[PDB]
Amino acid sequence: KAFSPEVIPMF
Amino acid sequence: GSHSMRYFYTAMSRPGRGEPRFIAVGYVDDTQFVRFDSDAASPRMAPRAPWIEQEGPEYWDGETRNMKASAQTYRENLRIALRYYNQSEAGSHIIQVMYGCDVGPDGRLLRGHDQSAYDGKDYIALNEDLSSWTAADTAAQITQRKWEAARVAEQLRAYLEGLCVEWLRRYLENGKETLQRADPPKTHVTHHPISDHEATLRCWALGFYPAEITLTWQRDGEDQTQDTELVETRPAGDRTFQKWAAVVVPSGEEQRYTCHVQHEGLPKPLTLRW
Amino acid sequence: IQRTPKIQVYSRHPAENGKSNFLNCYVSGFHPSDIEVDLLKNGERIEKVEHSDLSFSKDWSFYLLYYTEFTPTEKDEYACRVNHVTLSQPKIVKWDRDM
Repeated sequence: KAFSPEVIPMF
Repeated sequence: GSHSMRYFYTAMSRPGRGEPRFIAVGYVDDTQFVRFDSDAASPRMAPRAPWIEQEGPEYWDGETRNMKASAQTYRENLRIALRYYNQSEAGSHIIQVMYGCDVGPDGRLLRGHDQSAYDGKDYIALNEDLSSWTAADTAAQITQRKWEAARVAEQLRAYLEGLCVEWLRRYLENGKETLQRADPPKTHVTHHPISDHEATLRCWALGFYPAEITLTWQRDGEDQTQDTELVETRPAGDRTFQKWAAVVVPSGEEQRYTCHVQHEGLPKPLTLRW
Repeated sequence: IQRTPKIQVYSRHPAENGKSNFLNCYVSGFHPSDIEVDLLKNGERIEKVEHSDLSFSKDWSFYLLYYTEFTPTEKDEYACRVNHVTLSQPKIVKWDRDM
């Protein structure tokens, strides 16, 4: 199962 | 240690040809088990191995939602990277990401990984501590400062030590017939004359799983590293892999040469000759 | 800074004339990812060709397997034809059953 952060990290 | 799970994302810009394409693929060891492609008629996380098909609708809906949201975020990252490298909006660029966990025989975390690249060059990597970052240049340093402020390393660590290992352990059980079976290589030496004075000896390994293998030629018991042509391990298409190693030998001297084969599937290393 | 593909052309199983098999063209070590691969039967394009999902190695370079069912014979010649941004013209690699 893939990593699923609440807010996905932007560059 | 015994096993790995890895996800690979690629996001590819293509100005004038729609929004950047996002492709995601997941592996356990050398077995692919899922895919997502934003260009598909109906993009969804889709099964690529038998032992994952049994996951229910909530699994598949959740992975699909995640990949769609990831595709959106990686489109924004491509726009951002353009600004950080003073680049024009006319060129085509690529972001890639690899992340996942390694576990030992008892299934505990051996190490975690999270690395990113821009245009095929290292950009930013989570260090083995799962707490600090290595940025490759001053652009990635900007990303590092943002990720440090937002405690991204902590989120990755929670996933790598928790869900990543737990789901890997579950896949390894559900797929135990294949994921926990090594197939040893089938091996032989072939002989191809080149002139009256020389011939090639080619040592073959076929039908093996996992991909990891060592094939080496010795002449009079001495490794021929500098004089061996060794091809990249290649997939057969049936889950298994193939490799060969070759040496050019003087006519009549073939018996001085021995091929040595190491593979997890073999109870001991093999020595072959023509 | 871009990377040209390596190309291997080979069969899934040892070749045996009149026995059905799979013809593989493995492209690897390339960057960027767009690539054109055709499998050829006597210089002509085979239509039913599938490929693996795009993935990449630890050095960030891409790899793909292109594959099709085939029954090798003594005279039929097979090849894989690859184009990539790094190549001024397509590269044709002949299938040699011994490699």
